[PDB]
Amino acid sequence: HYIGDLVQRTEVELLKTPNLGKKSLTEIKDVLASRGLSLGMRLENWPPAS
Amino acid sequence: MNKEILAVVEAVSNEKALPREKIFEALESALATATKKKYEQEIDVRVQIDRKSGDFDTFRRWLVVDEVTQPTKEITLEAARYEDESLNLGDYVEDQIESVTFDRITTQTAKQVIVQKVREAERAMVVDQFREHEGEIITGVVKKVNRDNISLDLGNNAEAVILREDMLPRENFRPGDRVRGVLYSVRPEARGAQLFVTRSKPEMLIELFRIEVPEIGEEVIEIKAAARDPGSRAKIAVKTNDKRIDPVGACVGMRGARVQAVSTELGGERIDIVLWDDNPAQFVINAMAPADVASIVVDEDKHTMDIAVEAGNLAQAIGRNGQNVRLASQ
Amino acid sequence: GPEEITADIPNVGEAALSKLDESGIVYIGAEVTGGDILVGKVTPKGETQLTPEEKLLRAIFGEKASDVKDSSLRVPNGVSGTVIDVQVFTRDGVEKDKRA
Amino acid sequence: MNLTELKNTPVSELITLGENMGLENLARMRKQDIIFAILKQHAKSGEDIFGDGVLEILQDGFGFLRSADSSYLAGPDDIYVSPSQIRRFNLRTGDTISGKIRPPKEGERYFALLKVNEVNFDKPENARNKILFENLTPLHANSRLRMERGNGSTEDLTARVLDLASPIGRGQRGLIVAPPKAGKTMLLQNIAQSIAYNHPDCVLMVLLIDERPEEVTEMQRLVKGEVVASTFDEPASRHVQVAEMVIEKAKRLVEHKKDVIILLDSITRLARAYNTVVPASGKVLTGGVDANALHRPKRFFGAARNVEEGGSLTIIATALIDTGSKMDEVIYEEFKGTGNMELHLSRKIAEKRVFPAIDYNRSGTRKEELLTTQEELQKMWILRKIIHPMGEIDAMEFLINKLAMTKTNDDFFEMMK
Amino acid sequence: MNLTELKNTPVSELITLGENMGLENLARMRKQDIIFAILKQHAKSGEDIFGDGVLEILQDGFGFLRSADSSYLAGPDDIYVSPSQIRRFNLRTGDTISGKIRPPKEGERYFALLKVNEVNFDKPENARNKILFENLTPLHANSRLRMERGNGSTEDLTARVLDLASPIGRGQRGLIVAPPKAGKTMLLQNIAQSIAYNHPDCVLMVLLID
Ligand SMILES: Nc1ncnc2c1ncn2[C@@H]1O[C@H](COP(=O)(O)OP(=O)(O)O)[C@@H](O)[C@H]1O
Ligand SMILES: Nc1ncnc2c1ncn2[C@@H]1O[C@H](COP(=O)(O)OP(=O)(O)O)[C@@H](O)[C@H]1O
Ligand code: BEF
Ligand code: BEF
Ligand SMILES: [Mg+2]
Ligand SMILES: [Mg+2]
Repeated sequence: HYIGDLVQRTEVELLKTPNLGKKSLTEIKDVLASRGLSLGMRLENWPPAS
Repeated sequence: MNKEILAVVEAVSNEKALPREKIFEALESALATATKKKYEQEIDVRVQIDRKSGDFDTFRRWLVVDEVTQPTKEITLEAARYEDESLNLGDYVEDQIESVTFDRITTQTAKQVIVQKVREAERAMVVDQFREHEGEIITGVVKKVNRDNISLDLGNNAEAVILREDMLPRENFRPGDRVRGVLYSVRPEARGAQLFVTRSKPEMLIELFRIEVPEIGEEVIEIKAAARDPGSRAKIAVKTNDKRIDPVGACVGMRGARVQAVSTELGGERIDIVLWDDNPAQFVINAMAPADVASIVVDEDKHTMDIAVEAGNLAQAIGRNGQNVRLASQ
Repeated sequence: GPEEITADIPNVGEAALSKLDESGIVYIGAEVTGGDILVGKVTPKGETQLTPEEKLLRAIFGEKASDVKDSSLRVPNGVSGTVIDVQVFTRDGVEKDKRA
Repeated sequence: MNLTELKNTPVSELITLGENMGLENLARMRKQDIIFAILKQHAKSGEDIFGDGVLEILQDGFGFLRSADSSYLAGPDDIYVSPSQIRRFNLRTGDTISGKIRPPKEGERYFALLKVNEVNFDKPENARNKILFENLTPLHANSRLRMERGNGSTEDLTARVLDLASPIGRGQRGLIVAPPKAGKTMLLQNIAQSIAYNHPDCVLMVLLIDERPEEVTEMQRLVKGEVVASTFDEPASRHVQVAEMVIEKAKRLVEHKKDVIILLDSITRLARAYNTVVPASGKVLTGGVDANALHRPKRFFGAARNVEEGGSLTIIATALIDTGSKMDEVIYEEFKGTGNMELHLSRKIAEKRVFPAIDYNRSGTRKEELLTTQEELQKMWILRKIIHPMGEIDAMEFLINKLAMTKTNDDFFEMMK
Repeated sequence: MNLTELKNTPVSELITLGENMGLENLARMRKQDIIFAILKQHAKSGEDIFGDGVLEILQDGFGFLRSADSSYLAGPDDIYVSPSQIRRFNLRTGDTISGKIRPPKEGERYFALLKVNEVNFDKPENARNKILFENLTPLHANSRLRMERGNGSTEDLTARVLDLASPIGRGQRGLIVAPPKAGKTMLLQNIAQSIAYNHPDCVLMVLLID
């Protein structure tokens, strides 16, 4: 439910969840493309402050 | 739309220069560019549009690599074991279908890609066809004698080029005459005219003799050396491995008839059939003939030959810019 | 010969022809300020022998369009606006184009 | 879930399972899409799916894994395989593949392969280090095939006659010359039963081209083997497709050091299919035959050989004669000097109801010395000399009548003296 | 590197050499392109390449040098020869050529000849001064071929029968009239063994069709 909880992980587990096909995966990976951030990162400051 | 695609692939202008599979790949590249211009992001698409009869069914390339830059064409190796990819590069999958291959901008970019592809076709075809005549002399009228080079019509959409450095201030040009030479280099991976013909190379005259001199070509004689200062002096040194022929007596013709003919063909350049010997001493003695030499010395560590000339035949020893010597050193 | 509404308009740059689609009609919602082309009409001012092979060749290669006369209608001088709707009527027998 | 499990099920059990799943009426459509839809459901709610079959490479690069119960036909049952497998494990036309599959996702209709579990009943690692087919060194027949069971029933004697008329071994080419209505069908049936009973280790395959569906049905459930056939209600495309697939499967299997023996009936109908499917090359022979129309049948027949490095391939194709056409004679004449094991069945004996009608005088086997011992082959020579001056009908009369009382063939040889 | 050396090697040795070179799996494809690819590699890193075979002239002017182990078949093993050789040494259909070859450059797939070392086991200089075939003066059989070995084994007697039934000499035309299943195969085999044992100086060739 948070973009910071989705940026710090790869899509290898996205396809593990059923009903995650070509539409959802491409949409998610292209929305972040317009935002510049990359799917799968490494940050320790999480979550500030929630 | 498929009917129009079949009509286009069937009614191509050059069925020989643009083969069928080449039309297929050209249409595929055009549709790829169209699909690229479709989406805002950068995603490469392969087509494979049913080569024989049917319509298109596009795909989506993904470029398996651990990177993420431009994620439209990114799939990490770890997150690729699904779909049974199991590979490291070549994840060209069918995630993308439903392309539009007819609309305005797509039709325009397809026409442009087709123009580029037929140009590339014509180029490759003419080059790898007329390249077979690389050692032998080629004929053909000139297209246009520009500054940096000249372009020559070799026939049916056939083109060659002769560079400016190999030209002469007295060698003389305008669209419409035919100048020959030897195709000396072919760069089929270039961007334009890539059939490079020269005229200053020595073996040219050798090849020339192969059309006129009947003694050459049957190996009974041996044309060894050719010293060519273009416009200055074009001497030839032949050798006879047989025991019933003369090196200079037969190849000269009948009192300057065939040698004079090939000289006028080369541009009236002074041609003197010299006789080289098995040793460099007599070789340079003959190359600077008719004249005397007071000293012939060879030096290996300096890679040089000292030729000191006596007084009495200077008018035949030096000439213009040391031409009578300039060939020997060359 | 009968006049057509093909997008083959010679003696004009591609920028001025960008307002039209492949069928030669301006897209719904493309504003125009000055005198510009909005319907790609051409009429054959010459003779017969206009082969479909010649048609597809002229669209990609070849010389300019021989017999067109550029009978296309342009928006009058000075008047501007934004196109919002287009209507076409076709005599029976004539196949409907893509916009119809 | 295994595909072959639902494959060996009848249609009624598939209907019952589909009705137990509570779906749209599945009994209405093909067994093909019946299995397709029940697999789609059980895979929507079920484990990894498993499947098996034989692979055929398409001109697009990808491949199709098909079933022999459908006689390697195109349909929703097929498994799609990507060219990436054909690069990684370097897959081939005719490989026996068995592995994990999944349902097709959005827009796809073919089950996708996941991981190859067995390639030709063998390791994929060991699937690389293999030997090429024509790169092998062929050899003559070295090991003989024992067709005599030893029980001596009403039909087994038929096989026994073969054991004294034309011995067969692994790697031999058998060609049966018989007119219509000569009893060759149950001849191959008894031969297949005997070679399946005596040798359960070599994989046994039969081929029926343009055959009646009754014989296909009664054969596909009586003998052992992937009984693949081609009925005449399909065009030559399907017949040549079965030819390709099973010949490639046999080639791969002998390449994997296994003895494969292929039963074809008949080679003339298959050659006719080859002729009517191959484009005309301008050269016509007597009876509308192309010169190039026999090239691929000759390849199919000559594929059989006895490998030195390991394994063997023996083909037994039947040929038809005396049926009137031009093609039958031209084909039989073209194939006469090809096979090294002739078996002639004269209708002149079958008209007298003397079965099996075998032309012993006009039959024989070259290089038969490498199949039997010295005294066995000597007894064969002496008996051939004894029976050769006799006619045809009386020859088979004496043979069958003297093999009726004695029950083992060597005992028959002994009592013949 | 000689071509005939890799030719007389079995496929397993080619596979072992290709795996020793550390390349893509070569055992997967034809012996033809197996030899082709291993030659391409060893010539990327190796001496001048050497090869041998028989030449066939194409209607384009160029020629193909092919191997008899492949029964003179078209494939990547062939050596391309230019018409310039067929003008200089005036090459011909059926010449036994052996010479130096190189890998094909950009866009080419056939090995190119460099310099003819032996033309029909002979000098190219002496390849010019030769006599034409039908221009020869034929004659009857002058020298007889000795087929009797003198050991008298189980099969040698067969040849001996020929020596008293129909003597053969160099230049004679032999025609065998036999129905199927008559034992002509090992008849030719024994004849070939005898004429190869008695006369190792004359080059002996056999032909099997269909
Ligand atoms: N071993 C046998 N015992 C009894 N009858 C036989 C035997 N073999 C063949 N027959 C008879 O021959 C006929 C065979 O029919 P069919 O299989 O069509 O012959 P073919 O296969 O030669 O065309 C049957 O009607 C059967 O009565
Ligand atoms: N010299 C020999 N000694 C013993 N047996 C022989 C001899 N020559 C031929 N044979 C017998 O004749 C048969 C020849 O078979 P094959 O080569 O097919 O004959 P053909 O070549 O005439 O068809 C073999 O089965 C072999 O047993
Ligand atoms: F089956 Be019968 F021999 F036509
Ligand atoms: F058919 Be046999 F070899 F004469
Ligand atoms: Mg039958
Ligand atoms: Mg024989």
